[PDB]
Amino acid sequence: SGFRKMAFPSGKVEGCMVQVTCGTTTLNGLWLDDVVYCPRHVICTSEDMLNPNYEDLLIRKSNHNFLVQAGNVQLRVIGHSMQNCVLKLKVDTANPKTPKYKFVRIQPGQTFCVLACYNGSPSGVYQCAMRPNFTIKGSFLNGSCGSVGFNIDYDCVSFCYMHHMELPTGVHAGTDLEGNFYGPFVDRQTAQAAGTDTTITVNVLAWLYAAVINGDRWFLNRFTTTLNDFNLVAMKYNYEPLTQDHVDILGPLSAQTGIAVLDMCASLKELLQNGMNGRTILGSALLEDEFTPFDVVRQCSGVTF
Amino acid sequence: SGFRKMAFPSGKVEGCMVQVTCGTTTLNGLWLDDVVYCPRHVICTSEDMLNPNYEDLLIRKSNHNFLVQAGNVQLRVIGHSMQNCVLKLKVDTANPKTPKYKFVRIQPGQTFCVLACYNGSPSGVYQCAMRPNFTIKGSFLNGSCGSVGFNIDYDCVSFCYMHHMELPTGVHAGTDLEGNFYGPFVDRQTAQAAGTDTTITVNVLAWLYAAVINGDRWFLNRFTTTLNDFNLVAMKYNYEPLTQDHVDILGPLSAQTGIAVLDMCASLKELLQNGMNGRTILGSALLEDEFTPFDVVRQCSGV
Ligand SMILES: *[C@@](O)(CO)[C@H](C[C@@H]1CCNC1=O)NC(=O)[C@@H](CC(C)C)NC(=O)c1cc2c(OC)cccc2[nH]1
Ligand SMILES: *[C@@](O)(CO)[C@H](C[C@@H]1CCNC1=O)NC(=O)[C@H](CC(C)C)NC(=O)c1cc2c(OC)cccc2[nH]1
Repeated sequence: SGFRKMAFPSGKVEGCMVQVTCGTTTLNGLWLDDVVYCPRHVICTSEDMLNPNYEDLLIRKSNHNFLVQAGNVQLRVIGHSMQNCVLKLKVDTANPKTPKYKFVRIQPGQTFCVLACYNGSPSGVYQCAMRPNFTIKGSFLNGSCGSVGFNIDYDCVSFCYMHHMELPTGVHAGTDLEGNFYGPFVDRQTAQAAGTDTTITVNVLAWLYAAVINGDRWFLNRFTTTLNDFNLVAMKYNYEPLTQDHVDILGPLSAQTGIAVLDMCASLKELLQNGMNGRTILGSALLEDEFTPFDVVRQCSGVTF
Repeated sequence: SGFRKMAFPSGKVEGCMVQVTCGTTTLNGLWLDDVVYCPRHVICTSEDMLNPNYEDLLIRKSNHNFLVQAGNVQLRVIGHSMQNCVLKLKVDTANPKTPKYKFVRIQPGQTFCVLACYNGSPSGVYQCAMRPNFTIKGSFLNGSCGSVGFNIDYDCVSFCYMHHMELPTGVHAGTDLEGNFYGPFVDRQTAQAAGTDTTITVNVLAWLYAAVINGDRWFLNRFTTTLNDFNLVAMKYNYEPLTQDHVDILGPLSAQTGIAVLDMCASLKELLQNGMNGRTILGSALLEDEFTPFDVVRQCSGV
């Protein structure tokens, strides 16, 4: 038993982190087979970052301008290209530690593990959630750009995030492994503000199911509700609306506990309208929204990879 | 900026996780060099676990009784010894993925990272703290015995915990890599209780410093307190006393924020007596104590 913020093992992603340096600008890159993926602003200097033209700056660069380093071993760049805000560099060596992988664009609320890297050297690992406003409440310092977020399924590593920005409010923003930003942010040295955040309803419900599984079920009521009526009420409390995919992934926890998705919704809808009246769930009076139904299943069922 | 429960990368440890099987009992083992470490209750049957005479049960075992599997390969046990509750299995092959490692006994309040494994396969990683009562609030299911906790310094892995037991309260207990249990627990199949837990004060103060570094300052105040007067209130609320060493370890965080330790203590004392109202610190409604000054300094340096 026990419920904690659990991250996937990072062994597979560690062997793919490399250091990409252009001039004096250095960040982390992802070495998959014979291609290294990294943020494109590495070709930028301190001043160009203010207002850059990446297409203009890239034409002035050649393969020999890029320094790719695995440890202290250089990987000669034999080709370069730009896809959105991500830069792709072909190297002369196929990563012998390349795992079965895939590129995926996660959804708001979905969780992933972040491998904090600095100078191509992994330093820490932690789990985080893609907030409804397309930001992540992570932990990043200078030199963390290029750090990737991932999910481990079976033996495939599904890369879904590459770090780029830290907003003024302390949150962070990035793109997928195809250079496409999450949210309306841009890779420029500018103070950008994200939209108002909301509570991830699907995750709060998965937390409730985690409680019901652990004998804590006082919050269950004899009420039910429609998916539409619940979503309209949930928005009045800063709770993200539920989707078809949300109801589906809540199935396993629904069958295991025997409580229908729409029954738990009415139970959560009551917790929002009347409060908690003291008391707590899983020992905490604060509703947690950064545990997906999978995180509840994986951690309560010991799923390995 | 930002603060998050961060664990060390588990790559160097994943290459050492194997599966040990004896009869109908299976658990995880740690393969370092030509040796494999695992809990000794793997040699026990469902009946022996109730009251195991491990010395007796061990001598009645042979090398071929232990099935050590490393992925799709089986390791040949050419020897077996016992060091307290840890069973040392010698094999014919040396683990090439064996990193530079050391065996250390963690202290209460210190933190380490746990690599949860089931059947010799890593399932997840998280950071946890050795509670003052020598338990840990981890996440372990059946087949988790053999999982190890560790800290990494440069490229040297410091092993300090091997999982064994889940108390009836839902907490977890285990031993260091020398087989010595943390706390007054024994590896028998009995319901065991731990001593009354206390809060790691120095970790709470460090976590408050992390909150201030990240823009949270509502709990601060103008008052200041003496070390003794703070400890009097801390002990009253079941908080570990703050030592002059603890004050020194907090120095770097006090300089970065400009808030003196005894000034932070005044805030904590007020939080203990008045509560947190409906407010939160770093997204939490409870005073966190599973972050050491080092863990805070690592994430908040330069911010
Ligand atoms: C990468 O290391 C760049 O390689 C960092 C990541 C941040 C450093 C501290 N913590 C981080 O998460 N990214 C940057 O330094 C750039 C990214 C651009 C060039 C794509 N800048 C910012 O993140 C940035 C810029 C501003 C700003 O404009 C001056 C105002 C407020 C915040 C801010 N953040
Ligand atoms: C190992 O996986 C066994 O190989 C297992 C892991 C824990 C149980 C589920 N979660 C865990 O973290 N450990 C045990 O089952 C140990 C075995 C001992 C060391 C031989 N025992 C317990 O966890 C245990 C026994 C009892 C008990 O008695 C009977 C009464 C109440 C709780 C309890 N836990």
